[PDB]
Amino acid sequence: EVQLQQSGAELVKPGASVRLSCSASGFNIKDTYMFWVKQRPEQGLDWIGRINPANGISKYDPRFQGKATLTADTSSNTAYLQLDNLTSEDTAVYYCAIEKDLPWGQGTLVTVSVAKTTPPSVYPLAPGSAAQTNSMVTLGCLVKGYFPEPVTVTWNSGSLSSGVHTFPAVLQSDLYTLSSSVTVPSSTWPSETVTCNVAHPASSTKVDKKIVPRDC
Amino acid sequence: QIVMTQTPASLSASVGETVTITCRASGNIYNYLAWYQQKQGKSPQLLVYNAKTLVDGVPLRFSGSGSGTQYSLKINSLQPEDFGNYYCHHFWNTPYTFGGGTKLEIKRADAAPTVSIFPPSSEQLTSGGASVVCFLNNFYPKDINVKWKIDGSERQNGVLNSWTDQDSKDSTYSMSSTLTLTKDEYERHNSYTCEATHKTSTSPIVKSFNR
Repeated sequence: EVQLQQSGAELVKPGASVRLSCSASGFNIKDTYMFWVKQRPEQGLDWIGRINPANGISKYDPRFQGKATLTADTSSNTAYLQLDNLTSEDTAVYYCAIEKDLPWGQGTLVTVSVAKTTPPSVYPLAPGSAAQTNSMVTLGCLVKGYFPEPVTVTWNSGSLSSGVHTFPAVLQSDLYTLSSSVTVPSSTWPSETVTCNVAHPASSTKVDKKIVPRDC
Repeated sequence: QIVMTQTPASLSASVGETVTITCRASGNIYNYLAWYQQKQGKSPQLLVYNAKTLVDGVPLRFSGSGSGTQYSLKINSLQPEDFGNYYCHHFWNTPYTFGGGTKLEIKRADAAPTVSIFPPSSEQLTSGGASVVCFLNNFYPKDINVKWKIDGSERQNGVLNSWTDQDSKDSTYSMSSTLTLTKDEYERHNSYTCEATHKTSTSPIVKSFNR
């Protein structure tokens, strides 16, 4: 197929520099104009600058002139973006795109912080033995104490789709906390096995916790 | 450069309605404009380029127009999956700037929060922490208030609240409230109460466990 693949998430001390990569599969970079878009968390889209990889000439927005540098090499067909003297103000998702009819890249997350990586701790949320002999039951999972972003929660290995809500993470002393709920009918629980599965890539940690009834 | 000025900032409309999002370029851009929809957590999707050309694979309900400095997105017969942000982007000259956006929520009939509360996991109690959680799933509108009444007494210390975005099919919301105490304190109190007050009933939804 034809699509841009951007690089992985980054964790950097401030003042540090990064070099993000955007690959063109099934089409040639040299025939298009490529641009990069920045997006602060919860905020909107800022254009960083565009580039025509052929002649190597790039046009920036003055706000990024001394922070960003777009460079394109037609050989490996990869476009790049280098950020300098990182600061909290640069922690955001970066997008790669072509000036034509093609979907942009999935974007890259760059988290600038002194905080070291820390795997989450997932605690399973089982109810306190109350009348659960009613149509549908609501199970829960509370993932907390991890940094940086993002974690992933799925239910019963992605098979349980309908009824799940993973609420957005939130900082605390530089640590996140997130949680996910699922509504399985009363019958399936626990006549079947419902389990909360969470993957935090930044620490090569995955954790499975079996939602099981509370005792005595 | 040419500054895109977008309006309105926040918008609420129902299924079946016709909406219009307008973008006004400071300077003339001779139809060098494009519209996007950014759904939470996904890359901005292009809807229409060169002011009026609709992209292939995008519904006929999305009509684009404008001339000179005025341009506007038009959504005839709104559908539930139309919620998100819409950015009008210019590219007449450099720098190609983006408009401030439009948070488009979907008007739907009111619905009450179906709530549930969970005591702290056996596992957590040993770490020296206790998190009492409560999920108020599926309500509309978003305004809603829950108060943690510990032993019949209100506590507002160490409570984390989070909310999701409008569902794709039904347009509702969900919220998760978390009161985090130290193992010690959790052990010296009995009833824990997550009480929620919505706009669909006058008598507050209460869910609590005694421990």
